[PDB]
Amino acid sequence: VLLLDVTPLSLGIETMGGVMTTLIAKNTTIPTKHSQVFSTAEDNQSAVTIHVLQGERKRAADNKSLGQFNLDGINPAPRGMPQIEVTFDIDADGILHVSAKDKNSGKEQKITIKASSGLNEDEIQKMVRDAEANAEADRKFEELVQTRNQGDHLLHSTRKQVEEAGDKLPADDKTAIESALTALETALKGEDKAAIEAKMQELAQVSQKLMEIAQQQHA
Amino acid sequence: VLLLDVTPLSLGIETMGGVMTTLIAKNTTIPTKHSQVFSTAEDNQSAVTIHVLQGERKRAADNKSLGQFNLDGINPAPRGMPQIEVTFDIDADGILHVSAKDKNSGKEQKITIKASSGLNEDEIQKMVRDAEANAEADRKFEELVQTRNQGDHLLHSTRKQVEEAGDKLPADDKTAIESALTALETALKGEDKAAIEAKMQELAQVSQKLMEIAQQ
Amino acid sequence: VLLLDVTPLSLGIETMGGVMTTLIAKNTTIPTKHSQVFSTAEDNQSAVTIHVLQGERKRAADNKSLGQFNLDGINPAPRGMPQIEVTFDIDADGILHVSAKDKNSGKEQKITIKASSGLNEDEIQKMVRDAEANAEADRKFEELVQTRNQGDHLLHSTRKQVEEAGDKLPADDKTAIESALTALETALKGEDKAAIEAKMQELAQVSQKLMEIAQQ
Amino acid sequence: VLLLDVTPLSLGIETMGGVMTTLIAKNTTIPTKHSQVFSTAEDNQSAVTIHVLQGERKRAADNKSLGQFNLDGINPAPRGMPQIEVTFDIDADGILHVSAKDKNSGKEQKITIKASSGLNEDEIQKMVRDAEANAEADRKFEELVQTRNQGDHLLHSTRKQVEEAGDKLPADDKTAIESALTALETALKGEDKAAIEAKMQELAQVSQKLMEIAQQQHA
Amino acid sequence: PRPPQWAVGHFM
Amino acid sequence: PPQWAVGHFM
Amino acid sequence: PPQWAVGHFM
Amino acid sequence: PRPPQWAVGHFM
Repeated sequence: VLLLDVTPLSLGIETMGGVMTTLIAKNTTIPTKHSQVFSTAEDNQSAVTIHVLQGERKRAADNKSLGQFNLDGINPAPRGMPQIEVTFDIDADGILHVSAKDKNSGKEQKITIKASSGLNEDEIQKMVRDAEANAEADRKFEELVQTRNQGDHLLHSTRKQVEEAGDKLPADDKTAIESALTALETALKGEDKAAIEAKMQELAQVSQKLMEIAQQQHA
Repeated sequence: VLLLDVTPLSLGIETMGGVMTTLIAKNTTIPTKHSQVFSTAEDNQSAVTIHVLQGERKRAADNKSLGQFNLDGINPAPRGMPQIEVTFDIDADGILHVSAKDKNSGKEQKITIKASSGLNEDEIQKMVRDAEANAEADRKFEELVQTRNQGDHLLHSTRKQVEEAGDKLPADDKTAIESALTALETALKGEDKAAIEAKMQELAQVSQKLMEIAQQ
Repeated sequence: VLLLDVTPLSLGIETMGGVMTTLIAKNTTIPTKHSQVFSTAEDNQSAVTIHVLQGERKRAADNKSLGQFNLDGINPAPRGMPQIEVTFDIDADGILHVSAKDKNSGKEQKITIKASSGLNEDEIQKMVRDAEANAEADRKFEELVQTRNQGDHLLHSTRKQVEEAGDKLPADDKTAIESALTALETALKGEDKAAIEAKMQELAQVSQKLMEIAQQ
Repeated sequence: VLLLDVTPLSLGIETMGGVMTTLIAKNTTIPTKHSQVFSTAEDNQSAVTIHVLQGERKRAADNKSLGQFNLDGINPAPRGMPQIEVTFDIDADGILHVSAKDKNSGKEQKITIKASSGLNEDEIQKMVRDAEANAEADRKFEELVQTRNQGDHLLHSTRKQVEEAGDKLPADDKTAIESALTALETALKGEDKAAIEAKMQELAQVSQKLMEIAQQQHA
Repeated sequence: PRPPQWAVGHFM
Repeated sequence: PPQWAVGHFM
Repeated sequence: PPQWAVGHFM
Repeated sequence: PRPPQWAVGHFM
């Protein structure tokens, strides 16, 4: 063969914090297919929005939106627990099929995106150049979002454990833990990554006894 | 400047499932410094081994070991709650300093790795060629490890939710969930991504009552 | 657009010494079109063979032949004076049209090459790996061919300068230069870059009088 | 080894028309050594200037000049005929030694360039970006210079052959050839590549008989 | 950086 | 068997 | 032996 | 684009 069909730009979805998560890497030979299991961002979330992106930037807002669709009827469960398999499938004709399937409810939804969607060759070159020129600022964005997501998990799971420990947690500890949770929740609302890390570390440092109690419960 | 000091190969650590996780990318200019927070792989683990790797392969075993050290004193917590900060620092002389610090306990341990450690030039070129030739198999291993680690988390969070629900969970459900938990555990020990997925899905299907109970 | 049509491998022609010369680089978006002017390799040559190649190796023999055609009718001229314009044109359907045109005579010849010609995907990957693994040997072949072609030009321009100087060149010099010309010719038939260089240098050393005579 | 010494930018010399010709490619592991034989640009040129360049651009003026030196005493000869071997040699300490040796006169000259010369890491990144952004305009420059150099050779060698043919060249041919040479020499002084090609083609088209006569002479 | 209603997170 | 593995911080 | 090779335009 | 006095050309 003298030529191959290949993807000029990465293809993926928007994930928690406004990030583009890639499912098909730039320069993949098509036909190609790829699935990845994702989940909900909140407790008891009953739907997910699949927002399909083309491009090389880390902020989903700086990529090219191809379309979106919702999958409904996800049964009540803690955040991160439902199993939503998302599949990108690009055929020999450059048509992209994107689907989401809830492995538990059996529900599925899908869309079809035309070969002619997304950026033209000029916009493709500009997007590559732009990603290169903002590589630092994109990397800092992605890392603030990861830190925020790790801090959010630490916060809600530490709340969950306070609740389970009940009066087994001594008064002074509950106080120090409440103080640290408040400072942490305030930091997660800012855009200062070192501050979030400082506050997560502070929560870690006053949680020793809470964690011992979780050990006793589940052990 | 007419020359730069650059890493010819990625440098990183072994992580859960036996995979290499990069902390300094291939072709970084030195001096350089990079930190990333990692954690325990099991509930109440009191120590981690930091195993320092050089190379472009996904399986830790296919890379060059540059050495390892332990960090202990880690206080009891659920899996992935302790904050273990791993720093790779290569100074202007090409000496790699690896340390780990437990942000809780404040304990810290390090090792220094000579500039001449690791693969020679011929070996670097074979490493880059082997990584290219096994790109697909390496991706599949990595995906297998990711799925497994996901099932492992599903397994333990489900176990703790059964413990917490206690006698609120009906007898039929305690037994079904436990049977699906054991099946998922057996699958995680294998190397079939799809069979792990089917077992994570079967566990979900019998865990419905558990999820409502958990919600309160 | 979600996909682009790109060449997975360089496309080009064989040139003097048996080397591949690229006209469309690896990873070019198609449709595309590229022309370059080439010429004869010998005085008074009346025809060239355009030998169309696909691949990343320097030796024509290690690439994939996609076919060949001749262009004749070339009128007498010194080596490298005729202007033979070679155009590679891949249309939106992936069909490669190769033509050559003699800008003098105005004669032109072409061939069409199907989109499915050349190496399959597995073969492309082996071609890219073989080219990486033999990068040094390929560079040395190419340098050898360059030096040879330089000696070949030195050889013939010196021969024509002896012919033009005629009886102005002393008898001692006619014989020395001819002896060094034959030694250089014998060397060009070998494969030692350094021995070709030594013979080009020995010829220079006996060609001093010739160079003053040429200057008038 | 955990690190290697490598060249951040290409290293080479200025060649005919103001072009940078690379002798050591970007990202070569040092120590490294490379020679290439070059020559004079004019008939009877008695020296060459070696002008040492760092960078990725095609116009020598847009690269970083590292130094220069002259090699003298090249014996009289036609342009392109003398054999001047130029060697770039960068040792384990990042010191670049550049030399030029005349294979015929035996004369040699050299300079030493410090490891700390040339662009800093920031300027290195800018140079890479700049080469990328002007890739089209650099490629067009390099190709105009190649065309000009091919046309210059065609012109001077066609003059040389007119002279050798003397009265064996018929009057009408000498006229058509003189016309074509004049138009060609004028085109080579402009920056219009298609015009140079047009005029070289025109010279080719009226030179049939001149070339037949060169064939008879040297055959 | 404005959240959508039903964001997609990481399967744990 | 004791665990020494390093996992990801959640 | 006749020459078919393509060389460079000078 | 201004020539130097003694330019370096291609060995033919």
